[PDB]
Amino acid sequence: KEMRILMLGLDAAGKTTILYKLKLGQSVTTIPTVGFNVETVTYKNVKFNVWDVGGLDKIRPLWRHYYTGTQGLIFVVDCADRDRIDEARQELHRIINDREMRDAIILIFANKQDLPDAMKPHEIQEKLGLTRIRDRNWYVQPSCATSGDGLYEGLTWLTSNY
Amino acid sequence: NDDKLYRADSRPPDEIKQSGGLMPRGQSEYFDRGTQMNINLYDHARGTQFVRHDDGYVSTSISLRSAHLVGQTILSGHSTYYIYVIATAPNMFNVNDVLGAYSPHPDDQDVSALGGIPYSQIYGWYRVHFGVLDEQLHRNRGYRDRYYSNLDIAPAADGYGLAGFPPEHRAWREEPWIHHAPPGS
Ligand SMILES: Nc1nc2c(ncn2[C@@H]2O[C@H](COP(=O)(O)OP(=O)(O)OP(=O)(O)O)[C@@H](O)[C@H]2O)c(=O)[nH]1
Ligand SMILES: [Mg+2]
Ligand code: NA
Repeated sequence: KEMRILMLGLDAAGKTTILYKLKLGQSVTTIPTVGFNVETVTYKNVKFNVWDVGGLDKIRPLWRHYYTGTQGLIFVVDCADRDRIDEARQELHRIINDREMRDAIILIFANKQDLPDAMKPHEIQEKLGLTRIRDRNWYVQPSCATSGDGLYEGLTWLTSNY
Repeated sequence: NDDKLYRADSRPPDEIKQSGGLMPRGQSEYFDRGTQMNINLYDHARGTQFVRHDDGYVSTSISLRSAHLVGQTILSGHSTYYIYVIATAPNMFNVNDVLGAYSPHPDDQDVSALGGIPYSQIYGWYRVHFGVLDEQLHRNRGYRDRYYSNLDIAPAADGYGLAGFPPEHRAWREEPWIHHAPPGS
């Protein structure tokens, strides 16, 4: 059972930190991804082929070229960053409304919960404007990519829907 | 489609495996000095005689003869170097199609990978010893075709925003770059 995961989100969201937390079991020092990172992570008898593409505004047009055959979307969000939460909403809805991301289940990592001023999942859900999305299988999972909190909870939901 | 790109490089496969793939010059610069990588395709194509130390691209060739040419020109003096056979992925751009007329060195026919090339994308490697290339291809057991067989290089259209001409270059005044031109250009 191989599930193709596409992990997207704005820069500094913690995507690569999550990828290699799952892959290596440890949070590593990262570099702003301008290209892509791809790793296969196994969990509960499900080979997660996870794609991590960079979230800098300039290379976001490249996201679209990774849509084909994507069975799951992981949108990572920085919850301490309220300046770009609106920017995160627009991009999320730009991804999921694409022709080739129609059938994708959507896991949202409300990342960076360890930070004190971070927004809670019930605020992130609203601020990401997916409160009235009943059409799509989504779920917002609070997480801390550096500690690993919430990651395998999110994958458990992903597994149950695949 | 599943065509391939070729890159001449003086780093042996064991070093490339430990690196995680063919990474850009700016990556090791970032972790050492904190210098943010330069994703301006124009700066990448220009260079400065060698590659820039903050460069965030990895150059490739379209053919084996061209990659060999890079090896016998740019890697001249090196006793041993490798020509890495690479699969196409959407972080790669055709330089001459992105920079158009203003491509600094069109004879390179360079296809540059933004952010470097993972190890799973490297099909294999030839070995060039003393200019001689008489050894057959060594297959990479780490290569993952399933990843890239259905992925092509990025269209020039997507690359225009990453051209990175100087703010006052005449290319930002013209098609098609004007559509991605930074304020004032
Ligand atoms: N406090 C805190 N920091 C985090 C968390 N997750 C990631 N970070 C940090 O935030 C920074 C950005 O992490 P990245 O994984 O590089 O973010 P990214 O989404 O890959 O960024 P791009 O490659 O540009 O798209 C890093 O310094 C991480 O250590 C978290 O859960 N809590
Ligand atoms: Mg990253
Ligand atoms: Na390909």
